[PDB]
Amino acid sequence: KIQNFRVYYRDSRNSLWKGPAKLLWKGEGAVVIQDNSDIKVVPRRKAKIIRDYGK
Amino acid sequence: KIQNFRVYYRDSRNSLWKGPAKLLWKGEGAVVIQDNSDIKVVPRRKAKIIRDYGK
Repeated sequence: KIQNFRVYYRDSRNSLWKGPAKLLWKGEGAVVIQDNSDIKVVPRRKAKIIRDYGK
Repeated sequence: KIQNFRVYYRDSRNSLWKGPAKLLWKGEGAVVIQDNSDIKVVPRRKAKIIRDYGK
């Protein structure tokens, strides 16, 4: 969509940021994302939801 | 919600119907649900979204 949100996220195996992933849904303390076709569920604290704030 | 949507689903752990689960989100050919605190992602074909027809 136009908001063009991008999600950077953490996995439990590596203390590394992965992404940009597509934002599918937020709620119940989690963020549902999509990365390389895989649908993932990440806790809110492990997701950075980025947007272009300029336009 | 008076419709009282609940989800019956099939997962990869065991070959049968589980639920009722809470419906969190639908899209990208999947259904995001919550059951016994666990947030799960199930393909649409493996989810039965049920509602009250009597009341």
